[PDB]
Amino acid sequence: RQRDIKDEVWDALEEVIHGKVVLLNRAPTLHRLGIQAFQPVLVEGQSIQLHPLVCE
Amino acid sequence: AEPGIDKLFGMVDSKYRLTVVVAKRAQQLLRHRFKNTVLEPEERPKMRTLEGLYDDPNAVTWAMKELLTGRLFFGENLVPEDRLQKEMERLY
Amino acid sequence: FGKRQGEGFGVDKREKEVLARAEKLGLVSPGKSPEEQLKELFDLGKVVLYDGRTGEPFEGPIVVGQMFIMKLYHMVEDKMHARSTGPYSLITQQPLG
Amino acid sequence: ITQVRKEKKGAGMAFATPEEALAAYERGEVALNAPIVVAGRETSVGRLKFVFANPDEALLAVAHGLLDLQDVVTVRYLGRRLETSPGRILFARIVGEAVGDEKVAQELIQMDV
Amino acid sequence: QKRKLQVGDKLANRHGNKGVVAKILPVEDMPHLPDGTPVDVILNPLGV
Amino acid sequence: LKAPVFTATTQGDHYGEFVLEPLERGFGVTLGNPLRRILLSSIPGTAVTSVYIEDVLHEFSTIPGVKEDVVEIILNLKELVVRFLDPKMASTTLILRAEGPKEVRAGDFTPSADVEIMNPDLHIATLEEGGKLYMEVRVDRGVGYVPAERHGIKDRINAIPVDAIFSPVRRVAFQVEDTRLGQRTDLDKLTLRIWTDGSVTPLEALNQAVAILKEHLNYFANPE
Amino acid sequence: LKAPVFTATTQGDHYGEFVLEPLERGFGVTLGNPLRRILLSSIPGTAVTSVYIEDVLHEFSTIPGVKEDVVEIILNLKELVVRFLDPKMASTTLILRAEGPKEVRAGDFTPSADVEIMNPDLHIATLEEGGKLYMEVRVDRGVGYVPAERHGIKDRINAIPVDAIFSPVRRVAFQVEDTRLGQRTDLDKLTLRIWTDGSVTPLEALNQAVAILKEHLNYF
Amino acid sequence: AALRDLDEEGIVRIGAEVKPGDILVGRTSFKGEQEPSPEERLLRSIFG
Repeated sequence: RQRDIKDEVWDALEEVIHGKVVLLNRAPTLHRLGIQAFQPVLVEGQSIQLHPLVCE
Repeated sequence: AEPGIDKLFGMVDSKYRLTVVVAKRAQQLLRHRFKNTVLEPEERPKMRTLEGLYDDPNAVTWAMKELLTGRLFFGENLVPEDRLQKEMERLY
Repeated sequence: FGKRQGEGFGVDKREKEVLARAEKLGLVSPGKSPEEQLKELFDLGKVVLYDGRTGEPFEGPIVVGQMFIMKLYHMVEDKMHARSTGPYSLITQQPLG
Repeated sequence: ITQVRKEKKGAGMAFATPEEALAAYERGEVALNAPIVVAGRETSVGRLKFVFANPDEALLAVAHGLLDLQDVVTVRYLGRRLETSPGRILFARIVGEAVGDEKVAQELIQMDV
Repeated sequence: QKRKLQVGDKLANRHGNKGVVAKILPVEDMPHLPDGTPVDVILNPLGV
Repeated sequence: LKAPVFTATTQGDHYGEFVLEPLERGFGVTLGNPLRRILLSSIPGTAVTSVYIEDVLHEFSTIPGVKEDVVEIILNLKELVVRFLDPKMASTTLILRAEGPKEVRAGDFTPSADVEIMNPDLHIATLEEGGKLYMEVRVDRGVGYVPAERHGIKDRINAIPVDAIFSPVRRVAFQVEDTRLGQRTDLDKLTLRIWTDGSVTPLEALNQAVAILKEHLNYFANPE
Repeated sequence: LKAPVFTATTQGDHYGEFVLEPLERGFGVTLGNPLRRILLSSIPGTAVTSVYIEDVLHEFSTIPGVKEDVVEIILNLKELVVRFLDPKMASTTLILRAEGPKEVRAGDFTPSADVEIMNPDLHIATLEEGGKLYMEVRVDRGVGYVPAERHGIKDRINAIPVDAIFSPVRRVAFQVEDTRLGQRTDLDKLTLRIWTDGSVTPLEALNQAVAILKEHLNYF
Repeated sequence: AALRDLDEEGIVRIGAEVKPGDILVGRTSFKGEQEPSPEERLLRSIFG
């Protein structure tokens, strides 16, 4: 129940993260570019950020 | 991109064939006992995160970087796919 | 401009300087002291302005003006569905449960 | 950070800095065409250096209420006497710092446009 | 649910300009009008 | 020259333009612009945090003989500030025998001292015959912004949390002249104008601000 | 925790790259950005200011047996920088009767000592045959930048006045990246690279920039 | 306590803050779909 974990846990998830990577698709899709996939890191709050160019 | 990535793609016969090798000398690597890679001193990558450090549990990157020590070959060598475990005792 | 001119100041290095380019830029007419010029800038363009970052000025007759902001329905906390195995549906034997 | 800028102010004349150059800095004329023997008005500020780690002046020149980073036009110094302004030399530097030794940048890049 | 406005919701005006919150700023930053008043909202050109 | 002159036209408890006349063609903003950051950003300000009512269950819920509506209420309570004499005081409570028809506003709460309410009028309610309102508001002192996360628990029940605002100051800027004497007419004449103050006199704000823009501005000396 | 961590990479005499890790969504530039404006601006620096070579008449004129032409000379002389040993020496002069057909440089100057010239090599001038090049060159100490407005009179006539770059610095910027380590990812990572030197190691620049950044607030 | 305090008697009093997974209207249902487990029994008592 969202027992506001935070404490050191977060300080760990980045051992699942760290180095590894994930994807990223789009609706619709008419280019293999359509996925790419980036490594990860994390700021705050919901909604996911992405680097410009890819935008195109 | 990938650390040294440029020294990869070409130093092979073609893209995939590379990536391939990599993800093998990974599980086989770390996943078959962390202490296995060719690297010796500190050239072994680390993760100086928060306050403490440690070898990135993301094995996958060792291999990438492991392909930078003359050691290790790749190709139709030693047909005993099983015997790849012949070492599975010498490294326990 | 009134307030400030009767409150404390009227034309400052920063607030002034810009006006420089304002000319070279192809805007302000080389006229009276920084008053007149600083004006015009107003009218259409917007008064000086600086930057809470470095603190410098924003070299250019920036634009400003209360307008209108709506914030439609498509929020986020409502348009999001993250998960793992979670679903696992039957008959379909594919996620959705 | 480019687009020349030629705001055009005139086309008086000069005899190599004594007059015009010196005088003119009171009004009339500026980063225009002019002439002292074969040059325009890329002068006043020499800003030099060597193929080291800083033409110094340039960036440091505008650093103060001096030159206008936007293509104002001073005389650069990197491989050899450069016309360009910091409104362009900078370009290199960054794209340079990327790979190393602006040397390369030079070729590749287009600065004469 | 007393909603709010975190980081993602759509803003848009009356002439066509769909928002998409970027990274709300903590006062200090912003465009400080010569008389303190910072610019509550931006909306860089280009796009539409 | 050498040492500049610090001026100080403190009206009294709010606003207090400050001057640093003999400066150079470089510390213009270098000096104060950063300050402003410090000010707004972080300072021991104060504000509410936890309220309550009686016949009221929760925020998004109405009140009889009260046109306001809870929401409304706090949304008026929010901008109410106060001052606390002594540093011991961590944060106190406030009450209010709001009764029967009247106008109802701030200073009509507990006549306690030790904590003065620099806000008078501050239209709080408006009841007309539905007399009843006795409430339990908990004021706090912090630094920043902290909404629905820090529930000023207290009564623990219908005790509605609030959106802490803290921050003592609001609206601050400064101009920069062009000649405070010396020679080089290019000198700079600093002039900040700390517009307003919750409880802390314009002054303090400065010192306060400084102290910090300095303290943290220290570690620079020990490498690694 | 509460107290940040002040790193230091120091690669020697120039360049340093410093780091303040633990920060806060606020003091990103609020601490650092203003520093630069105290580095470049002020600081006890030093550089040339007035040179003169007989046989010369002007800055944009030419010199026999010397490919490098006046302009060129100074344009190389500018970048030269030296240290004075005892704060009672306003500025001093340099000299360099020099070679007929060799590769002149800096050191070749007057073997004096109080002031040392960090910069050996430093091209200076080629001069096949046309041996002749004894030259007066006044070196100064100052603060920021001052070009053709200071003069460095001295010899008066023909004594060409040069741009004064006396800032022991050059081209400095920084960074700022939102991390989390503590907890709120939004936290900022400093990073200031004092890309430079002109005698003073990167380091000193800092504590010599901060002693002042501190100094003025005092006045309050 | 996660229950009995807030919910209680099924319905949960008005003016209660709720977060993910928080029971809204707890319920029962007799139901016996997957009867007794093996080792699990080694627990149903182990703790009692």
